[PDB]
Amino acid sequence: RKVQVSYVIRDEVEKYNRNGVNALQLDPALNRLFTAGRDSIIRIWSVNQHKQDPYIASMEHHTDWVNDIVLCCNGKTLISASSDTTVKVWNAHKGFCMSTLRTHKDYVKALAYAKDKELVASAGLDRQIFLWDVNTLTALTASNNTVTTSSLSGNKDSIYSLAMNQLGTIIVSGSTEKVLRVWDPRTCAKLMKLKGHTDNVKALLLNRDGTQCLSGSSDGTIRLWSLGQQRCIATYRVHDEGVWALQVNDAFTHVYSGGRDRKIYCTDLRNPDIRVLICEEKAPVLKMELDRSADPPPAIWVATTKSTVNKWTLKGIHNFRASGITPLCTQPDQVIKGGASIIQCHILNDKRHILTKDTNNNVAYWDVLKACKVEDLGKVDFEDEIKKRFKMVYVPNWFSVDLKTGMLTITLDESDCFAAWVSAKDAGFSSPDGSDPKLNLGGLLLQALLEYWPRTHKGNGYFQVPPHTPVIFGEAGGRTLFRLLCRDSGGETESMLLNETVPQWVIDITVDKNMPKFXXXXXXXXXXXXXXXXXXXXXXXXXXXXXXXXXXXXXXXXXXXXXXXXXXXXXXXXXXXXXXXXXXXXXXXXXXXXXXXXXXXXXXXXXXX
Amino acid sequence: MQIFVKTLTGKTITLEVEPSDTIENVKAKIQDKEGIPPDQQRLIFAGKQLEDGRTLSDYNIQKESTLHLVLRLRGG
Amino acid sequence: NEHYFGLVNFGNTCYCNSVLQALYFCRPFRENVLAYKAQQKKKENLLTCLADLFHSIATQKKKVGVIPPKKFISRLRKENDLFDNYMQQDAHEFLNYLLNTIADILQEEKKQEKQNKPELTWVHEIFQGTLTNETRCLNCETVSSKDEDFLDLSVDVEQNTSITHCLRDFSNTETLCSEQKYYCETCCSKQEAQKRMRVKKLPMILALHLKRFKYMEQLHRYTKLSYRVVFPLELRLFNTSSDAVNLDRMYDLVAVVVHCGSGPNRGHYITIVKSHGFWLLFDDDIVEKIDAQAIEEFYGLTSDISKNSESGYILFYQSRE
Ligand SMILES: [Zn+2]
Repeated sequence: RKVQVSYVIRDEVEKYNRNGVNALQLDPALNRLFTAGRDSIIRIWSVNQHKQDPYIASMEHHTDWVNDIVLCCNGKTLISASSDTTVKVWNAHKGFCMSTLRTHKDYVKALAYAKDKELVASAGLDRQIFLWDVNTLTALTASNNTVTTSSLSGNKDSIYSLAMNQLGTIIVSGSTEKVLRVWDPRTCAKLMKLKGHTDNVKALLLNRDGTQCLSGSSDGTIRLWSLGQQRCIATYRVHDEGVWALQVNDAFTHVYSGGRDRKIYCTDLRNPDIRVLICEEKAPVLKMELDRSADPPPAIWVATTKSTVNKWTLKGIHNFRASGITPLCTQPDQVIKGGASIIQCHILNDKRHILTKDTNNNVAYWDVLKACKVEDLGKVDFEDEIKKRFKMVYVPNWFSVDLKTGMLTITLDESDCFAAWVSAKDAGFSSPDGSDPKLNLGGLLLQALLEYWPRTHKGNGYFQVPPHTPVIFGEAGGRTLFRLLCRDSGGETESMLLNETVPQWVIDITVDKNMPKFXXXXXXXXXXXXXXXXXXXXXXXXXXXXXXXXXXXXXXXXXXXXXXXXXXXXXXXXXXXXXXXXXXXXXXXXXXXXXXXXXXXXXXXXXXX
Repeated sequence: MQIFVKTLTGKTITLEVEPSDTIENVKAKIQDKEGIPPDQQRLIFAGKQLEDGRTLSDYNIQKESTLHLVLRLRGG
Repeated sequence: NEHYFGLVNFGNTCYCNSVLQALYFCRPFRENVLAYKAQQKKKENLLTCLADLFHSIATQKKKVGVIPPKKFISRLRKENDLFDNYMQQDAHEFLNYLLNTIADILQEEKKQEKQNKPELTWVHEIFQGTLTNETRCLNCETVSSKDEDFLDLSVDVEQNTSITHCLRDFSNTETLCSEQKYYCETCCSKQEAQKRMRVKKLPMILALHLKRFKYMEQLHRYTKLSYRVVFPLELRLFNTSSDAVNLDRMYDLVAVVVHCGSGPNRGHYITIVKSHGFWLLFDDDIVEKIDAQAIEEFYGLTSDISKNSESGYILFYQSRE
């Protein structure tokens, strides 16, 4: 698998979630909340209720979505599951990564935890589930540990949900297989295969003893199951669409549910008739976490597709149950602020600038090469702005863009990274008073990204990238190899890791400075009426207009200045049956001549006048 | 943008393309996943066989489009 | 007023003759071609030549014989560099080229009758169907629907099956996962998704093209698939549509272009057609009546016990009228 260098255009600190929360985890001992972000960052908050800013810290090791989080070891020890295919163990009090399990092969979608037996399992699109002892991971002793990876087999389809009971005697998985699979974590023995659901199961819940199970699926139903009776015991149709998040009280009598329809409901499992509309969120519910300080729970924490996290009070259930649908809460008691997510982006024909639109509808102009914002256009019409800022030039694709963090992430690949060769003056890099060379954008950018790396000694000579710019090195298919900040390239152990992970295709150009040649283009040239066999050797780096002057030398059968005079009357190198501007690059003709319903070899028109 | 190709076994594969991408290039991308050389490949879309000289925009092949990959059975 | 005349092989043009024969016994196509011949624009192109050939076949004093498609082939070679040779070719590539070329000619004529939004020619009226592709993201479940036209369906095959089964697997839901994940515009990231292709608009004639080939990545070559694939004489299809009107139309098999040969690089094409209830075999210049039971069997060879594999490659189903 080939390796790709990528970086994120962002601020030094991203205090608020930039793409919504997938999973929630509350610590009652220290009154701290944990949000897992789609922006790949876990954040810690103080839910004391009285503080102008609850932001404590942010944990950034992951490079993709954080699907689930688990708070273990009687207080604080966060485990995370991510779409970067890795599982990370964190010292939750001090907030840093300890170990990274790279056992999973695909996105890691869910985690289950057995408090008592202090056990934890991880599953994803791997179709494989992995059991882990929290104590064994947290260990720093390594006294003949010989870590044995214990997997769970059976899952035919991709797993989206996992649940384990308190005692850790039962473990059930939910997948696109619609069927739930149960096992005994202590023995790894297959228990049963509960058939019943119509669709994928995204939420699973087990009782203390693991006797009965609650499940939520995209079929719109909540199913109660008895593992004793070994079959479904009940089905509640509460939502008018998929149900993705569930929480229960300690009694295991009242179930809390939400999903796509954005409505949050509490439902009495005993008497399904009793169904209270808690709220209607501003976006589909992705995950919920109850406040378990009191029974019944005083409040519920709600994570959605939006970056904002909300708390809704459940204190008044009892009074509404006896008397008299109309929802309980209209406004949240406490709101965790959210940032904006970039949902639309457009690369301009100059492949240096990017236009973006975000969830607040704010449009902004960006410079990929200098990895920074340039201007905030505000809530302007995005497609109209795109048109207005149209440049009639062509520059080959040299990078890709992703927005899965809600932030701009630019990715460079071995293939097309080096492809865009533009003049410096064009690139706005005036060099008074010598000449303008043909610079490679991807090259310069690579140099700037690894500017502080000593192996490349300096910079690129033209520009600098923000020193806090994260530089990620990763396999295209999935697995993340190494993430460091640009400024950190200096560190001896960092430079040692760059030495070990940075692939050869980058080494050739940044350190060894063996800059790549160009990849020439050619086209047929002849008179449109008369003149007195094959395309001449040419390049997109050529000014195109200068080649038309060479045609005037054949009619003749200090000279460089006389050839420029031919452009005033002769030459006339038209193409695609239309007039061709001398300032236009040879590469730009491919975006108009051959692009207009014709073969990639269009002949150049020529005339005496 | 992303388009789809239905391969010989009926398996669907994805391709990341641009409207300016030519058909030969697309066949090269198919070749990267399946290994079939472009000279052996034939692509049918919307009832029409795609020409190597033409581009995706020319055939108006937009996102989520499914292309049908087929090879050849020669006879005389 | 029926006739049965074979076509001369001009070296490796059996693929041509076979497709022309299959198309000739597609009555609405034949009829539209004859109606085209009657207007006499008197300019030469592939359609006028085709019309001349079909008219010559239909209007012959005897009932049986052999006709040389010299002028048609001359035009085919003239307007297409690709078939301008004596090499062996694919019947489906030819079929598709011919249908699109004629249809393009007709479009240009509609465009030039108005001269003194888009329209549809009779080629589309006969062979064109429409599919609806639906992709559902498993993360947010936002189903995305896209309509796409077709002139024929290319179906993947498996050992010891029926074309009805292949057709049903074709319309089965497929999960896009791992390296093939779908890019969801809501999730703004690649996700597992469910893909299903259902028939939205049924064609007058359903042409089925069997993907009888397999690529060996490790061996850098492909082989011909000579699997047994039974094709029934009749087929029933149901329509989706807007569910205001819902179809359940019956089709009958009328013709099969068959490829004979052990490999994909060489072979021979023949055509079987149904006429007034019995089956006939066209092998270039030779035509013979064959009994109905023998046509299942050789087409889709069992095991290996058969000389130079003769397998059905393109089938033509005619809607009941
Ligand atoms: Zn989605």
